[PDB]
Amino acid sequence: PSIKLQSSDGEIFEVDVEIAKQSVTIKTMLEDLGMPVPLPNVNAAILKKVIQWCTHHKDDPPPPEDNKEKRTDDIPVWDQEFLKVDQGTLFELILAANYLDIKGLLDVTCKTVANMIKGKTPEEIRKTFNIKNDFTEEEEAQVRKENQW
Amino acid sequence: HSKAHYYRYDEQLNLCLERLSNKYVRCSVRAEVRHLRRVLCHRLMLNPQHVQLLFDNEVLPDHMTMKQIWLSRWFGKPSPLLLQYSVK
Amino acid sequence: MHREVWMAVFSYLSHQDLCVCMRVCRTWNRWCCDKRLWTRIDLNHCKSITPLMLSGIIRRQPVSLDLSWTNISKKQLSWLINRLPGLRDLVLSGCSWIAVSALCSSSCPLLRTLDVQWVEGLKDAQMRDLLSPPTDNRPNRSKLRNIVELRLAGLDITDASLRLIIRHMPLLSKLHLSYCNHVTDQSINLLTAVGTTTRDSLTEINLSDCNKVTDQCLSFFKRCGNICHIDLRYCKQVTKEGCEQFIAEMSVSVQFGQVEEKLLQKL
Amino acid sequence: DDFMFELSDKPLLPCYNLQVSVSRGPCNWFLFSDVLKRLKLSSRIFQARFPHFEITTMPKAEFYRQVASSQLLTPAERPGETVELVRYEPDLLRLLGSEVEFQSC
Repeated sequence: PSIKLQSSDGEIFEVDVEIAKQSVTIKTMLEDLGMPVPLPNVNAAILKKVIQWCTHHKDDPPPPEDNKEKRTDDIPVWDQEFLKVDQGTLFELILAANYLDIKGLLDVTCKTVANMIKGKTPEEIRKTFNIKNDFTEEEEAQVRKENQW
Repeated sequence: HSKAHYYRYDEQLNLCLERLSNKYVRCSVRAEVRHLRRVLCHRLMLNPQHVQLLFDNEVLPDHMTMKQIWLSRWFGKPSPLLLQYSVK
Repeated sequence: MHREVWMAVFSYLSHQDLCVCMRVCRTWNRWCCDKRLWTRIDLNHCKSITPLMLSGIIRRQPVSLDLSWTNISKKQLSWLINRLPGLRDLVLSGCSWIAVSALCSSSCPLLRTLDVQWVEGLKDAQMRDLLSPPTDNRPNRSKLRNIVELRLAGLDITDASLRLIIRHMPLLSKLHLSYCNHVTDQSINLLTAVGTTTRDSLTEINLSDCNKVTDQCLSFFKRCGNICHIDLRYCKQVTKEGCEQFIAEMSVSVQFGQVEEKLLQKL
Repeated sequence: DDFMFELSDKPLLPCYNLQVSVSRGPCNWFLFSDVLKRLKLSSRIFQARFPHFEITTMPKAEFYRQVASSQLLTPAERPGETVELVRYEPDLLRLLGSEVEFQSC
């Protein structure tokens, strides 16, 4: 069986239902009726890679969640390669994962972003992310000097 | 009182340090192994990498306090607590 | 900047990284300081307690605070516990009674777990100030009402401290009395007696390395309807044979087994 | 708030952690008779020569009570009219022939 998904830019994709249910959102639409499913909140190329990721993880065992807590060293090799994209696509992947409710993809994309923060200084963060510093120098000095871990 | 909590006022215990194959030290029950290794180094002009504190030929952890060493290894025995140190 | 999306990234960051992120921009300083990201703060072996540090703790509003081996002062601890209404877990291991005495205040939050292992100067008399309730004209207002886990390892307390525990801690479940060598089997008899909240309240007890406890305390433990953890490791006067007799004389109603040595755990 | 260590090549006198007054926090003390025997000085000469040292007394039952709660002292090690005490401080330790070292935490 398959399911027709329509991007918000109109494009249509053919996906295995068991691959598509990875999105809890899509799964709960399918149950709701059935007698393309519009994804008004997802671009096409985004929806193209989300389908890719789900097809790779369609056979995963369920993830143990206790002992088990936030950690960033957990990213499978394949996901690290699939996630070598531009910063734009990366954030769009997060938003897509929230809209479609795919925690595996949401957790793995956040782990990537977090990895490009860890160990780096405020200035590098800003350079990495293009974040405009808004601190008055007294404010910026105050803050860092304001506290030490 | 604003300073009644300093280690200055803690209960004190007595140690004897013999070289693994003679010095006598008194310190707070909350002093840790690392602090006592700290003190040997100055007395011997050494670095922590080369001073180890032992009991029954086991190196003691740096964060264990004298009172835990005493109660786990010396309970019921008279002063002072006998420890060994080595130079490697 | 999508706020929820960032909070998703930030939850994977450590507290150090987050502290760095606060310096990134004027917004992240607010987001990264959200109390969701600071539920448990650990300051262990912290040399200096600056008034800037304290202020930052209040602003983060944690529910668990680990001040062990910092030798914080009674003044700084009073400041903290009066600004932190939602504090439930407080670890004061290796500190001083003079600091722990700040919990005698009436503004002390209703803690559920208190750790006072190895604090210098905490004896029977001090346990009495800490547990006895405040002034009142009538002829339980103790701030430790809601305590579930209480850790007393290494203290110079006697059975007298325990009567004061049974009286004021209805909810007590996990009790740690390790390296409390004045404790005797009579204490166990007192915790596990008919008509005491602790008899049925206790779940886990750590008597590890108490030299006056013997196999006789096992008899009292058979009275407990909810005991799951009995740690008698390193009690020189307790025998692995007496433990097997506890497993035996209890195995009708309850199935116990020693995971290792003298430690007993309901399977 | 640092650790102070007392060092010597010969065994050290015992000290006891006592609160001598409702108005003072607990601190450490020697038996005054022990400090005199090590120094080979009389009570008279000691107090005349070193007046800034603190000498105080407490009932024998109160001393034994405060000392019996320790898990470090054994029954035999527990001493026990009154008991005379001199306070534990670096100046008295150096006088007794020891060296002092201050280790930070």
